[PDB]
Amino acid sequence: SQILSCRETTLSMWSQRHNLRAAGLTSADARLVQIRGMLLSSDIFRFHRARQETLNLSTALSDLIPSCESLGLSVDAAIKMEAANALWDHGEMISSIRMLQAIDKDSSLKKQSVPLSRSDLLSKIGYQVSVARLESPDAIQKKYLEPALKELKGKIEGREAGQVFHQFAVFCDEQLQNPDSLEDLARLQNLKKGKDEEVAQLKSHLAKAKQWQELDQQELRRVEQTRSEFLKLCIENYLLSLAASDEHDNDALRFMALWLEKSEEEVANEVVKKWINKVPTRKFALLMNQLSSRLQDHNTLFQKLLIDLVYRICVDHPYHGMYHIWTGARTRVNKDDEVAVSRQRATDKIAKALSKNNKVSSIWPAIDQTSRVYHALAMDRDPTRYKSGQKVPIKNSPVGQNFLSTMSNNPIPPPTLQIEVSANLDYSHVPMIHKFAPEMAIASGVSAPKILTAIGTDGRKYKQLVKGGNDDLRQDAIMEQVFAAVSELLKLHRETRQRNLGIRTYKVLPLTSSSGLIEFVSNTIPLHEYLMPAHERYYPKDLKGSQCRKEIANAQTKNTETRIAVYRRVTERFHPVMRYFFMEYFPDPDEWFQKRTNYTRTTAAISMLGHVLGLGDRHGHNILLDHKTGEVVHIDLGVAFEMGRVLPVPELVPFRLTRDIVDGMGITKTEGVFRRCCEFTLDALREEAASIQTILDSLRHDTLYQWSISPVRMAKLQNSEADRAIEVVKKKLSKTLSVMATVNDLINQATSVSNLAVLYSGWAAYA
Ligand SMILES: Nc1ncnc2c1ncn2[C@@H]1O[C@H](COP(=O)(O)OP(=O)(O)OP(O)(O)=S)[C@@H](O)[C@H]1O
Ligand SMILES: [Mg+2]
Repeated sequence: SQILSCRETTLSMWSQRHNLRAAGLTSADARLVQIRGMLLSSDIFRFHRARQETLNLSTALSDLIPSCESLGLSVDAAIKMEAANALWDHGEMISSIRMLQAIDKDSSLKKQSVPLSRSDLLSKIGYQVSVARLESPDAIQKKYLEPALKELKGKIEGREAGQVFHQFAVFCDEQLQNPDSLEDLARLQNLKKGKDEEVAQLKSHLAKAKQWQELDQQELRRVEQTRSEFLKLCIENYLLSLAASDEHDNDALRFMALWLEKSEEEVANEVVKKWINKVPTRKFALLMNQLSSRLQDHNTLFQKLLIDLVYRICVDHPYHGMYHIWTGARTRVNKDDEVAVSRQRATDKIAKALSKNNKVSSIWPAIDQTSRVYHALAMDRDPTRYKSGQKVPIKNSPVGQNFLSTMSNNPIPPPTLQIEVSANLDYSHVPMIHKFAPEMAIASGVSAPKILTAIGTDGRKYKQLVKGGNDDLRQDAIMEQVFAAVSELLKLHRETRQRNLGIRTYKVLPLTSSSGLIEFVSNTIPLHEYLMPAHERYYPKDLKGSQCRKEIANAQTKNTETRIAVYRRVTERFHPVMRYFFMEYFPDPDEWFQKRTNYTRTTAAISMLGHVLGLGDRHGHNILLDHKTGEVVHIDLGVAFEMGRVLPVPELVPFRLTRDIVDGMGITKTEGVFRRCCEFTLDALREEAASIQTILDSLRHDTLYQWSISPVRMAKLQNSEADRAIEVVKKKLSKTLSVMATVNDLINQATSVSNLAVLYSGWAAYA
């Protein structure tokens, strides 16, 4: 505000003082720059939601119109549009609409400086008239949206056309999913059914009955034809908006859901056939879990479009599609006939075509051979050759030496390195695997997870878990992708973006239905592995972690009164020590404070986002403490959507807020940074409930995502389902209660002793 106010004084004084200016700078030039600077200062002030400063600017701009008309300037339209924006941002919807309509009626938007296209004005009126319900959605399309597309004059590229096409597609989409229109179609459908049943009873009575029946049919044809036109315009404009600009890129997720719902309706497939080849494939690159799950060999038109799109994605962005094709052709999910012929065979045909073309031919074989040795190394468990906790050189097994040789002959980027999508299609700047460190660690389990290290070409170390056995990493990979998408939504609001509220991601890469390649997050330490030694180092007279766990597990088959009494007796001899994490890794006070502040913000963000998505299984081994930045990282995100309160001893807390987590906050225990960041996160989440619905809808058309926790993992954890889950998520984002009251309720039930006392003992709540 300080810089922008001083810049306003500067530009006005310079426009007033004629003797200070240079020779060839007339007063029209100084005025025009001044106006442009004011317009620039109004966009910035609108983002910050500073109402009084947009009001000041738009008033001071409107006062410059008389002086500007005498200098020979035509700046009425842009200045009146700035006034209309100030009105609309203060709540005057009708006054803003009337003002924009006046600009459009009597003004010459062509012959005037500070240009103003007529199609962005028309679409602006159309949007504001739809929000205010000022006209029926059949006149909005006839007066404002179709004239806009006609003013584009055949231009189908740029941000102007991008705005117009997204405007029109969102409009038509909104007209399809209309509760009134769906009720009317249902009413006409029941009418048709009942009248046909009545005609079936009787077979001038029949004559009039069948005349009424025919008129019902004509009405129903009219309604369905209206809905079909809306569908064509919706899909076509979504595709044209993706091909024009990059402002609207979650239109790829919405087009994809809309197209997989109408896979049979041949009119959608014709429109998609016509317009699909103009979208850059970098828009669909992150949707390969949903695209490769619908692959089938059926010879329809939907499949001839879907296979060609998947093929082009894997050719343009191979490190984003190749592993999905390999997994699809090397993961025999079952020998039984449960459609996977079509999925498993079609992926095999794409793989065969990939190893035939010139762009990707030094890349597919590399990924082929390397994945084969990674999977072989994963599956190889020997209790003698691999002892849990040791550090074995990977040259003594035959698997290890075949792995080393194969990886030396075939250079690829590290499989667990997160590669950003390249608009120019250049993946040469990506570090390849140079060599492997000679040894590999081993963790405790049955099928020993082995931690490899890879030294890349740029000289960095990429550690990896090579996880084998009887787990499902596709659950964890899908949920990691959903959490990353929602955290990307948080960047669009001023309060969460000012605080960098978001989550830390990692990379899960499923190779087969029994193995995968997890990224070992660089310089973290599990929360339980810090807290259990620290509790005995700082309080040598307290109980140990194992004595608390056993004491809590013994009273697991008793009445809630005895469980709560045992829990109070434990935690009276167990004091939190999480505050020492910030005093021994960061002894400098101005680093200590920034690290402690980052921990609170990263904890608050994942607490609210993990409540909205039902995230469970938040014990100490799934939470990592990054001791370079202080932030927390949540891994193992597969038990979501409330699958955790179905377990034998349910997890009935919204998130993890035990006494340690809270102790690592400070001396204002949960008030202050934690409570304010919970409220900013939850406030920005329930203003993006449409986008979160889109993301979960894309999840609904994923054949392979399981919405219940299979007893295999349910026994590994404690020693329509889509419609219910998405409905619960949708009612956690309801604006009925305020954010302050919602957060107060969550923090009450997350720290309650009667809730923490009846949790599973492996969920270390005493800690
Ligand atoms: N991506 C990762 N980055 C860093 N550390 C990880 C990562 N994945 C797992 N770990 C840690 O490495 C170990 C992996 O163990 P897991 O098999 O996930 O669970 P566990 O603690 O070994 O036993 P359970 O089944 O979780 S009770 C734990 O100490 C985790 O904290
Ligand atoms: Mg784990």
